[PDB]
Amino acid sequence: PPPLSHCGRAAPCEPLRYNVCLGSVLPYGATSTLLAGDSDSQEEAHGKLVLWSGLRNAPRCWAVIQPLLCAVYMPKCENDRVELPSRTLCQATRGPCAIVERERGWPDFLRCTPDRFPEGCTNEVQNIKFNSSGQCEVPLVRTDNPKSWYEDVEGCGIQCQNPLFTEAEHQDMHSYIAAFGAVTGLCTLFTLATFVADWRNSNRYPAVILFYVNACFFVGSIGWLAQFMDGARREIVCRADGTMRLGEPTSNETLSCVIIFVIVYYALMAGVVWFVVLTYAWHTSFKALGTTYQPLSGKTSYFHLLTWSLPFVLTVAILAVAQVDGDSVSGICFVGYKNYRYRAGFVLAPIGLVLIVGGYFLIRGVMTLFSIKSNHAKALIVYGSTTGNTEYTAETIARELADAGYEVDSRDAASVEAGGLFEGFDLVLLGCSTWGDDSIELQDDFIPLFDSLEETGAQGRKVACFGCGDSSWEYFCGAVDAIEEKLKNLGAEIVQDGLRIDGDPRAARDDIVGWAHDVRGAIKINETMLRLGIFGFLAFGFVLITFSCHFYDFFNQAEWERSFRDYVLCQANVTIGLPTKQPIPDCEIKNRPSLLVEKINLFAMFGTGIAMSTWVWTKATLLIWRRTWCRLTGQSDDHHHHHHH
Amino acid sequence: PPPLSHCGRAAPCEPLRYNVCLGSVLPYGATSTLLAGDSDSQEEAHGKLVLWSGLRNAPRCWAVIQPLLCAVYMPKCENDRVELPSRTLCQATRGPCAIVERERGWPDFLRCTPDRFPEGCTNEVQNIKFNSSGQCEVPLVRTDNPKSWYEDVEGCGIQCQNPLFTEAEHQDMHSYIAAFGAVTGLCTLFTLATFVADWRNSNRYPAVILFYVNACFFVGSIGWLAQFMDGARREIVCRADGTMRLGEPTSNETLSCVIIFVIVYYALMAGVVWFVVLTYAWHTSFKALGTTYQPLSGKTSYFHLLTWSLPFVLTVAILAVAQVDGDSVSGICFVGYKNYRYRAGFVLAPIGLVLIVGGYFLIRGVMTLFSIKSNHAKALIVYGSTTGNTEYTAETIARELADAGYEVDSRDAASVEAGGLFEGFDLVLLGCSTWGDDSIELQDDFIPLFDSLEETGAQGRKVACFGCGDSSWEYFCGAVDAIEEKLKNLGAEIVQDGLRIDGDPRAARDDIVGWAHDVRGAIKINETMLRLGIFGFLAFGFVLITFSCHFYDFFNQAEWERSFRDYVLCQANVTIGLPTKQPIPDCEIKNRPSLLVEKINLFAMFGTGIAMSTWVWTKATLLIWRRTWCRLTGQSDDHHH
Ligand SMILES: CN(C(=O)c1ccc([N+](=O)[O-])cc1C(F)(F)F)C1CCN(c2nnc(-c3ccnn3C)c3ccccc23)CC1
Ligand SMILES: CN(C(=O)c1ccc([N+](=O)[O-])cc1C(F)(F)F)C1CCN(c2nnc(-c3ccnn3C)c3ccccc23)CC1
Ligand SMILES: Cc1cc2nc3c(=O)[nH]c(=O)nc-3n(C[C@H](O)[C@H](O)[C@H](O)COP(=O)(O)O)c2cc1C
Ligand SMILES: Cc1cc2nc3c(=O)[nH]c(=O)nc-3n(C[C@H](O)[C@H](O)[C@H](O)COP(=O)(O)O)c2cc1C
Repeated sequence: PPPLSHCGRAAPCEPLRYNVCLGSVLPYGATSTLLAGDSDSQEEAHGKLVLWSGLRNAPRCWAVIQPLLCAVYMPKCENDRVELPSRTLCQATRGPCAIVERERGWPDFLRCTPDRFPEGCTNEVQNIKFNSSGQCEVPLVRTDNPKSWYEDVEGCGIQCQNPLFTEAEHQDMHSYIAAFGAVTGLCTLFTLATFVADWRNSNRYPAVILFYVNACFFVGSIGWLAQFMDGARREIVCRADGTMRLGEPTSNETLSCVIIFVIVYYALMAGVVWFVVLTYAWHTSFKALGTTYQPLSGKTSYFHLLTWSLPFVLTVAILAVAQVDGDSVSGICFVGYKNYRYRAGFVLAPIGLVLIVGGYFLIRGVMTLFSIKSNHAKALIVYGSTTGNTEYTAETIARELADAGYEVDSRDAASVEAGGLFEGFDLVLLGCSTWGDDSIELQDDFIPLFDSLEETGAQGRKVACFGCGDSSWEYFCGAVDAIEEKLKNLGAEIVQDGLRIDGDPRAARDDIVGWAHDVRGAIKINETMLRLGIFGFLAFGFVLITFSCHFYDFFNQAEWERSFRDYVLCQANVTIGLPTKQPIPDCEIKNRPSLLVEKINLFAMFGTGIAMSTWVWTKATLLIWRRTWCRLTGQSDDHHHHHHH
Repeated sequence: PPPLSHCGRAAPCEPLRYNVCLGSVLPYGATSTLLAGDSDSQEEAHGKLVLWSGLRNAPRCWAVIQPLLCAVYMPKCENDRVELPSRTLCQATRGPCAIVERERGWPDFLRCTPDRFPEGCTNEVQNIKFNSSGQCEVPLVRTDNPKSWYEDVEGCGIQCQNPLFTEAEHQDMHSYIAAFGAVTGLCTLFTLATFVADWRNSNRYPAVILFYVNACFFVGSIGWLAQFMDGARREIVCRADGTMRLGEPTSNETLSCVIIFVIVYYALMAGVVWFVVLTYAWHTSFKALGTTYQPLSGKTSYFHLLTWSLPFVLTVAILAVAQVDGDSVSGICFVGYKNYRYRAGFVLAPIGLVLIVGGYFLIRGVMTLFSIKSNHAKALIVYGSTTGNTEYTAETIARELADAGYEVDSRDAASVEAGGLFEGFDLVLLGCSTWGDDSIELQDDFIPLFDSLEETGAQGRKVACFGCGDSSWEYFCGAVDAIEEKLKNLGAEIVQDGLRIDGDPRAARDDIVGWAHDVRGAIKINETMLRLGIFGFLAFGFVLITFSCHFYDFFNQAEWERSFRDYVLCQANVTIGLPTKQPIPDCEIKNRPSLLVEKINLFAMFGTGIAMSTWVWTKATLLIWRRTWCRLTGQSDDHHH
């Protein structure tokens, strides 16, 4: 067909000084510099192409901009007429070459004007094959998937390995996760094993909480350790093409990322909710005996309801807003690595709420603990002393109890009536020296009390004895033996082994102080519940450190994301306008996340699991597996244990 | 020949109003009352002869005084001359008629004066035969033998049958001696037979004392039972003539009395000396229990020296002073029946001496009973307690064992190492409470000990278990069951069934005290030493009763001997010359020996032998006569090989 008048412009033809345009040979021999507005000569047109060739980086732009640049700077001129490039050739660059309008801006002669670029014209460059493809820079990787391209740079995608941290820092962090993960995995596994080895007896509701607390940290450990199997880490953190996994759940990608996300986050949130249960349980167990509250042993349908539903609602909500992001250095998929606000919302806020609710019950339980001890602070000290040594011991014991918060009433046996003497005291300390040359004779003033000791109200009373004697005599502190014996026959609860002073009690003052310290120590305020309280405050400590680390990351990640963008886009090269002074990359990370804070975070996190596994580190546990061995050997034959077997 | 002038006196002859003198006819018809100084007429002379005829009793005197009294009161007067009695007729009465000079005294005309009774004259009464011999009253008997004559009554002797006791009382006493004698004879014979039946093992010197103690009461029984042989009693208690045997040995009399005396008295004194040996042996043996030291070892020789020589010296001394007296009611010859002082000297005094010496060693032995012993008992109490109930039980058991003399070491199972833990204890008491909801689980602190219980040294150890539990739980004190099952499988000796407390031990304190008491009991002690001590005090009791009875007889026989003399001399009558002055005979016993005291004496004597024969009344004796029948039949514990 003959050429159209509007698909050509009148221009004086000049012979081509260059027989090649951006690596491809030209079929014609005459050109024009009329289409190029910035160029007047072929030498200048060639010079501009060397500046435009800076777009090799971002290849899906480079592939479409090569034909357009050859159709404008080096076009076909034949019989004093230059061919115009079609509108379709110009419009094909607008999209993938957005970076041009974003950085420099399309010049007057390269904007798709119907005057400069007419509709339905033969391009001539359509016949010419441009085999040049381009390449992506070191922090980016070529990806075909459009859902993996990084911002403006179409054709390239952000690599899987986090570019803010070196390979040395990756190896260092993975070694740290392997160490804590394995210890936490093993310790919790031992605790879950001993509980199921005594499952029918260990289901008692005050301690069964520590079983589920360990169960969460056990499942959590599996999520963090999954990355160490051969090749798993890249199946969890890298996409099929090779770019890092962002905004999961995402289409046409394996579940490996969301599976590990659920295991880590759900076990994290189920664990912190079981913490609030532990703090609540210790708090309410006191008022079960003290005032009116009744045992909570049977709230299986209420604690399991809230501990397993709240993490479920949160995990489903994260998958819905699809903010599950993968990370090579942490080796797991978690909520809010790309966008810090989601990590703050679904992690920092729930951990903050469990600290104020859980912290409230620790305060309440302690206030209950201290009010009960003040209601059990009356103590009677009755002493029988001739030369004043037991009197001195009684008075020494009295100040130690008083310094500890008791209301001490010290009385001489010579001035007391036996009838209902011990009525109204939480503790009764009876002191008497030993006399009698051939035998055991009590100090004279204590005989009337000792003979009518049945009328004192010793039955069920918490008592302890003391007394002064001399090893130089036969039957050392025989009176202490006799009083302990009559009190024990009347039904009194002997708190500790009688304090028997040899010689002068002043030269044994700290022994008296030491005994009086231990005698209050033996005054139990639920031994079974006390341990539940240490573990409550212990867990709170580690949860508070975890919250602090997430707060640091929340308060600074806005700057690190900006620093991430500025570094990758600068490393992408693609500097079209002019060439830099040296080929040097001239690119830095102004600020990045702190790996220390993350190690402190994992220490507090995994550390809770290790600390809670020590709940079953008692003598009772040794007997649990003893039964398991003894009656695994006793069950090696037929049937099992019996009444006389 | 013509009659001599000095064999006759001038007197007026008067015809005889009485033709008979003391039962004999007179050849002459004229008499005189000149020779009789107390008589003036024939009626008065006849009257005096009736008073002199009171001497029919004491016939030795009556036979010789009849001719003299007829020659003085009714003499021959012929041609105004009365015949004088010869000196020989008068001198013949002086001796056998001593009673006359002892009671009234010979009158002036009956003393042998050469003036009143000249030498060599025809008596005339020499031709006259006096057939009258006289008599001996009921407690006396006529005896030819001079030695048997009793006191002043020559011609009579005290009968064999004791006149103070009736025939009914003799039969009653002989029946009592026959009963005890036979039982004591049989019982001791069985005991002597059993020691001989197994003489090698029973010849141990703490026990063989009881063999010789029985040997004495056996020989003694033979002496008391010998009287029951047909007519043996009268050969032992009566002399050949028929009078009771007094102050023997006596000439021309059988040994039957001294033979029975030796058998009874020697066996009595050998027995009471063997008692002092028994009291000494227990005293020294019980003292030497804390060591191997054997105290009696060389004393064996010295015991036989003392026990067999002292009775011999005494028996010989009694035969020397010859105070062996026979008695019909006791039926045996013994020392001091006639004279109480010899019975007191040779019986009461030695029995008194054996009581103070023998009593001393019984006291010394009870002093050893309450003295500190060299050997004490060691006991270990290991307890496993969570709420302190088994700890309380352990301490309650401890204080009870300690009150009994044990050295109790009470330890908590939580603070002990199982390795050689029971080493050095006589008794080990393990205590443990039961725990576990579905099964039997021991108190937590006892598990380490229970699992390494093989290393404690329980093999052959005497053990007993205890523990607290609650019936409200399925397996009541299952830990007590498990511990005594493992101890029994290791070879420990379970002393008693485990003390299993239901609920609070404080409300069952005396049950714990009671169990602890019974645990000590099942520990075997020296039953032979114990038993020797009981037989020592048993024998002392009976010896003390025997002494009491001999003391009664000693303190009163002086009166009974006086009563014996007064009654016998009364029954027989003498009356030398008295019109008796209207009297009442009233001849009776004022006081006699008590037969009750004698029965109490024999009961305590024979009773000692019966009590000491019980020494061989044990289960071992049944086995001794078991082996004896088999060994003599030839066969062993089945058939001989
Ligand atoms: C997110 N991020 C980035 O580098 C990052 C990635 C992509 C973009 N972007 O724009 O595409 C931006 C960024 C930036 F701006 F740098 F944040 C860091 C990754 C590493 N790191 C960790 N964070 N949490 C945990 C941890 C503790 C307890 N539980 N968990 C889950 C953790 C555990 C171990 C080791 C490290 C951890 C800190 C944040
Ligand atoms: C002696 N006498 C006379 O009657 C007696 C005889 C003669 C004259 N006299 O003057 O010629 C005086 C008296 C008189 F004065 F009455 F005593 C009694 C005889 C009987 N009797 C006994 N005596 N001992 C024992 C006995 C106990 C333990 N061992 N034995 C040896 C004994 C045992 C059984 C039964 C009786 C016994 C008491 C004394
Ligand atoms: C007569 C006498 C008997 C004594 N008996 C004993 C005794 O059996 N055991 C003992 O340990 N001390 C015994 N002692 C020592 C006293 O117990 C000792 O001096 C004590 O410190 C007195 O204390 P007091 O002032 O309370 O009476 C005895 C002292 C005396 C002088
Ligand atoms: C969990 C439990 C289990 C028990 N099991 C038993 C048992 O099997 N048999 C038994 O007789 N008592 C059983 N008891 C009761 C104790 O044996 C009882 O209270 C005892 O007095 C404890 O004594 P202690 O102070 O020596 O430990 C059990 C008590 C508890 C609380």
